[PDB]
Amino acid sequence: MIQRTPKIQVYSRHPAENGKSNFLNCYVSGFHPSDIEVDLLKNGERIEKVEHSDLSFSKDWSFYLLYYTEFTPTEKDEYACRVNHVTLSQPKIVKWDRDM
Amino acid sequence: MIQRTPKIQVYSRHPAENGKSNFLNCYVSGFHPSDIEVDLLKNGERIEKVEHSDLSFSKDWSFYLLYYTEFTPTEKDEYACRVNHVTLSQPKIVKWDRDM
Amino acid sequence: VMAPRTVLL
Amino acid sequence: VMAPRTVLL
Amino acid sequence: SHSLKYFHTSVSRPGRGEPRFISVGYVDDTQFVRFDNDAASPRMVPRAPWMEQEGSEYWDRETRSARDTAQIFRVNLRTLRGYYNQSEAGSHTLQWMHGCELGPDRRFLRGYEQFAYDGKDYLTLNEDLRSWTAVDTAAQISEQKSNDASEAEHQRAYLEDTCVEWLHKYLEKGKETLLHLEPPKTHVTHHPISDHEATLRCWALGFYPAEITLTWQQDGEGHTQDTELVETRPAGDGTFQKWAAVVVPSGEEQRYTCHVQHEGLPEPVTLRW
Amino acid sequence: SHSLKYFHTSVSRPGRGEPRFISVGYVDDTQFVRFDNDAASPRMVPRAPWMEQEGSEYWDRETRSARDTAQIFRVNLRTLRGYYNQSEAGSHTLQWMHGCELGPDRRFLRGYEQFAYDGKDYLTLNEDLRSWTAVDTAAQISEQKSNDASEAEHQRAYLEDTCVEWLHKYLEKGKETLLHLEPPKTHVTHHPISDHEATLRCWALGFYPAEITLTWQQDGEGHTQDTELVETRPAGDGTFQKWAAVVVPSGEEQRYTCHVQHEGLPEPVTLRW
Repeated sequence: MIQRTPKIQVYSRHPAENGKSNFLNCYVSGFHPSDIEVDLLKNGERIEKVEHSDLSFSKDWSFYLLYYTEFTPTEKDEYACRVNHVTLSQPKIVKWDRDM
Repeated sequence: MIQRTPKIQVYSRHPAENGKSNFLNCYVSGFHPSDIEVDLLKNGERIEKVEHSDLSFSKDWSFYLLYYTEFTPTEKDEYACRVNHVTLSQPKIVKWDRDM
Repeated sequence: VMAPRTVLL
Repeated sequence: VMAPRTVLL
Repeated sequence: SHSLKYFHTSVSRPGRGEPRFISVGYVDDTQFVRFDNDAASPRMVPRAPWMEQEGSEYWDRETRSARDTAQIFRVNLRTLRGYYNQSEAGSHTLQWMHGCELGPDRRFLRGYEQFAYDGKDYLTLNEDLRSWTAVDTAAQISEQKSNDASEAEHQRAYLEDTCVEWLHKYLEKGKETLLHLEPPKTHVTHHPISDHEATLRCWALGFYPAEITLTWQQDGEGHTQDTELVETRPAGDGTFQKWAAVVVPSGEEQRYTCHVQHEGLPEPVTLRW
Repeated sequence: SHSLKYFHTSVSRPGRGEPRFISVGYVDDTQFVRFDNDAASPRMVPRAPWMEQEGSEYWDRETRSARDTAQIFRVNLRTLRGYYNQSEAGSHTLQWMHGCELGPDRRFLRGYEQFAYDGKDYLTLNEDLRSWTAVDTAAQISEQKSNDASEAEHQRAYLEDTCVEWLHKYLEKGKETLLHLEPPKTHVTHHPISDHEATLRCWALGFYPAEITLTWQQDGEGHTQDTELVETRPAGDGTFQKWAAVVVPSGEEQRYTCHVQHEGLPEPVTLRW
């Protein structure tokens, strides 16, 4: 049995511009096994009604998924991705940086 | 779902001759489904330690089995086969006739 | 010997 | 189209 | 003419989990091997002494085929339960049989294969051995499914090559018994019924193979105006037996004769009493 | 160069009964269909609009293949649990992937197939497409098993004919998308760190297919000394995006240029701040 830590990346569909509708994405990959918990956050609050792609994997057998929701950026609002996996000692959180 | 009543035949391996060891056979066939109960009797008593062939069937899909035991005929002792199947309203018993 | 492959109905 | 029959391990 | 044929049977058990599965093989009228998952040894075993001198590669390989098959049938079972909208509460049966036959020329003659659910013809391999045939408006799906997967292809392979090749081997390894003919011990018995009638019973014992013919004839003529006949039965020692009776008017016993045909006889035999 | 490939995944659920099973199909970088048993509607569904004009024969047929497959995997799962002496208490994964590729000549180029258990290469179809290869001592059995059943045979058939034939069809039915090249929207961003350094980030958005190249280079010579690069990611609208950054001395920005290559570009593209 082999395990692999997921690689996280939080970002928007288009370049961020306050007041303009966009899409927030949390892209997880290179992980194994498949059981995984992903959560999108708005100022600590767990955003609801979040979709995600169909499960799939790559040549090295690791999986990858895409969670995303619709959102409208603001200078005050803070967004992040909260991910939990067996390979994680504790849920990892990475917040969105509009520059990356 | 198709059902078929078994056909019974009770007989000995060799021609019966009192005091001489032989083999008693109960041959059931042309029946379906396979769940079936066969019992060899000695003066009403259910004989034990009775073997039987491996389950099998013929061109028309019906099954056939052979139950048998070792025995020694006598003018007083009476032997019979007791068979029970779903197609039977009640267990059918046919006794051995050394002439058939 | 028995056939090496059966049928998936 | 998928593969009709997979493989029996 | 010889043949190699198997008979697989699978029976579902709701409560007892995994379905019962059994396979048995035959060469002509002799069972030679078998598999049963409810046996202490859930593996392919011999049923004829002349098999015992076979390597472990054989028994292991066969045990696999058998096991895999039990699985596929387990599936096929649920699959079918689907096709017919049946509950897991009832029991059901799936049977499969296949064989290849050799002609006098000791070469391939014909082959066959067919499935049946709850004792009813379900699917069938056609004569040409390249196409299937639903035989139940339910088998329809299963038909195409197989025709797309091209299952029919290698079944033909097995039947045409493998089956034959091995059949030969078996004939050799078991010549002593397989190719040995054993003619029937004959005799007639008299059984008075009424003051005007008696019963003549023509017997035939310990013969092999099972194919045989008994016929009652009066003064040269033919007959069965009271000819009761019983289905050929097994002796239990590898040979068979069978008898034919007829009711005759007392004092006329000499008039009737029983004719017996069997490959083990140089020529037919006639009895009289 | 194009391709048609699927990715099947099966995960055992101790307690919840039947294992989770999912299949997804792709043409190049576009997912077009999929199957998931947990789903409200357990059957093959489209994932791309250009599929919607397909008959019910198609969807039904595919739904079958999928279903059958989930079954066999369920078996394979227990089978393997056996080979490894593992308990029903733990969870396990079995994955299978296969695809066929077309060359520039728009004709068969290469095909492939391979299984993997608990994230580890297990069994593999060889290049010649006529032999398997255990890639573990456990797969040893599975190897011969397959080689006797001649599974390799029709897998090759599917890959060589069926796969191709259909790939073509898909290309037509979706030419409008699968064949339209979408070049990347480019641009650079400046991010000062100290009064002495800054970060140049070369962006590339909304492109397709995913194959692409970003290269930072100084004075026309190649570079790497501070080249952070992120894995190509999906936009979520069918296109991708990617970026490459580099740290540079304030005042020396003109010495740096970002080069971008993509099939959707008539010729490479050079960006400078």
